[PDB]
Amino acid sequence: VTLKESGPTLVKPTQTLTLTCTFSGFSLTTTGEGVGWIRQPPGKALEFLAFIYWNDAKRYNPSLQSRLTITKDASKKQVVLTLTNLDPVDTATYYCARTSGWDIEFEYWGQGTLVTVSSGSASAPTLFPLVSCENSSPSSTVAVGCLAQDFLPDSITFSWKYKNNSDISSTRGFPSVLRGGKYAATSQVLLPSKDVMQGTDEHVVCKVQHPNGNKEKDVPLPVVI
Amino acid sequence: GVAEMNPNVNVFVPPRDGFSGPAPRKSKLICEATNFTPKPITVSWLKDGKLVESGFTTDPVTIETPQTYKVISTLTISEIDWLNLNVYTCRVDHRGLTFLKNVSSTC
Amino acid sequence: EMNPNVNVFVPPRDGFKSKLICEATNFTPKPITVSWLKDGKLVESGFTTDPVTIEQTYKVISTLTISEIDWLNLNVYTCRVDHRGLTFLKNVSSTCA
Amino acid sequence: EIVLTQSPGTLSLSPGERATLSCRASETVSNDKVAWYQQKPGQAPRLLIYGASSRATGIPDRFSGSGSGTDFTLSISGLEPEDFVVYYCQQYASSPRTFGQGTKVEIKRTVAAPSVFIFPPSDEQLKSGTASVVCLLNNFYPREAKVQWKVDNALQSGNSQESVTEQDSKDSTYSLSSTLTLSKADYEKHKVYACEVTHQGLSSPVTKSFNRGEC
Ligand SMILES: *[C@@H]1O[C@H](CO)[C@@H](O[C@@H]2O[C@H](CO)[C@@H](O)[C@H](O)[C@H]2NC(C)=O)[C@H](O)[C@H]1NC(C)=O
Repeated sequence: VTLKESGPTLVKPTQTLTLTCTFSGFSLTTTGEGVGWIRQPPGKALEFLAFIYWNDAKRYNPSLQSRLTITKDASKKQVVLTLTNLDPVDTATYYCARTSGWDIEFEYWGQGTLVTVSSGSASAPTLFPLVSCENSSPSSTVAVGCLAQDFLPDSITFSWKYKNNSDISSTRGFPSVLRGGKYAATSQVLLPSKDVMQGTDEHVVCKVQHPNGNKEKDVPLPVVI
Repeated sequence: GVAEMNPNVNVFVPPRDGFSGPAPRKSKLICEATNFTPKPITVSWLKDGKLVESGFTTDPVTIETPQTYKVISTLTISEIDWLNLNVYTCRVDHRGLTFLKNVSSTC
Repeated sequence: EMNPNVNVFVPPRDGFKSKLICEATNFTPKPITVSWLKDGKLVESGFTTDPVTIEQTYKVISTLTISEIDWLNLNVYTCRVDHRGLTFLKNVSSTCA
Repeated sequence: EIVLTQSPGTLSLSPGERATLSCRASETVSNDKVAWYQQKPGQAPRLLIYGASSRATGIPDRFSGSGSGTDFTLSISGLEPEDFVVYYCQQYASSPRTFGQGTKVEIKRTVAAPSVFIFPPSDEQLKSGTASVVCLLNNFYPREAKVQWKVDNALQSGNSQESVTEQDSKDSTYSLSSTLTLSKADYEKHKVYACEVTHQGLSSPVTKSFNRGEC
């Protein structure tokens, strides 16, 4: 038993949102079996939208009543969800699950899909150099970052390389935050002080793999020694 | 992680009565760079065009507003070589720049 | 208990202000006092003493600031080293001057 | 409408010990139809116990449920590193059903002093009319920390979102980033920008600042 979701990755506010939950391996004929939709905004808990039982029996949440519609098609074996009056605060990932009886609720879960609701467009990410202004305290090591801004949807992976195309293990990834209708995130990397006072390489390259452009800006190191 | 200045080369030599100990007498030569930035610097000794690869000890660079550093190096020399009017040159390499200073016993 | 060696370095014969370095090596214990003299007169300013380092033997270096004109005027400079109640005085002068 | 509140929000446990999760309901639940769910960030939630007393297929027997009425407790014996995830309690006797806030469990560790770094906005970014000043905190514990922005002795408020990373898999520490957003014209009217970091393991607050034009 498995479930698969599908739908648009970008929808404008005050529009119609449609999602499809693809399941295969069972039929909604026996009693107790049902399908429900659960969403969870980032940093928040699960939210119950609606649940539909057999014999075309559907249930809706009073907090969201007269705003959602549940339709099922036995021919294609997939439930259709329609969302109207889209709001940026309602952005979340939607999941569907199957209930195998009256007591075993949501035994199998799918994978879900991120549906971003922003008035803006999927523009290319913008990189900005970051120069450390720390002074009078070298400490153990120093940090240098890379400001990936103006990206949508939030799907970015960071890799750090030296001038000679080396490999760096940073693993420092900060989550994105919605600011002014756009997602903003920052990525940093930790490097030993001894390596800085050595090779003549005075700059490193910041690389981001986003499906809107392959730009890569470089941050020049100030060098301390 | 303000300014860059070219290193200054200074060479110290023993006086006429600066040799002591059992014959042959030996002395030391001091080459120091001050008020130089960045920190890295290469110190080498040349004797009549021949590189010196032994008998020398260079102290670690220590801190003496632009940051400043100092470096002290000591090379052991023989009295006989000094009396032969040999020329000692201190080689300083700094950011790809080479500075040479020539000293001798001649007035 | 070994008497420290006293050596004073002079500027090059063919030109370079400058500095005077007096080095005491192969002495024990580590504490030691180094001073400077000018024509038999006590020096009150213009001299600094670097921290004693480990070469068991120790090494101490002192720096005295002098002017170009006064050095070649046959002025007498003496490095005074006091160790284990013994005082060592070394007189140096420019060979070409 | 059944309101479910879970407390405490964050708890620090050690591997091998026992962890107790509390689930509070606003009213009695018919037939004690309360279930527990396990959710890991990135992946999808998975069901563990249905009906608060019967486990499901593929669930270890170390998870035990007890209680009835309006008080429910989840006991887990033999805590594992992979079990440090968020857990939610949910009841299916409401129709429509409701979900709780959820509780997060973290690995207990010693207090480590954080590192504070501030990056002035780049010249290229200033040409776009927007200036972004960042304040980075790394290797601190516990997750609770206060970050305040002070510019020209004036405390800022209502202009900081605040982003915090998850617990490190190999270091068990936490990191967070604070971004300062202000107009380009307002940026030229201020000289010194500083973010204050307060930590439990620091005797006195450490403040870092920079001078405009020197960076
Ligand atoms: C690229 O250049 C860097 C110089 O910053 C090289 O790093 C040095 O080489 C060793 C061996 O790989 C590294 O482990 C050290 O970080 C650096 N050495 C010292 C003494 O700090 C790096 O190796 C170069 N890349 C390649 C593939 O050679």
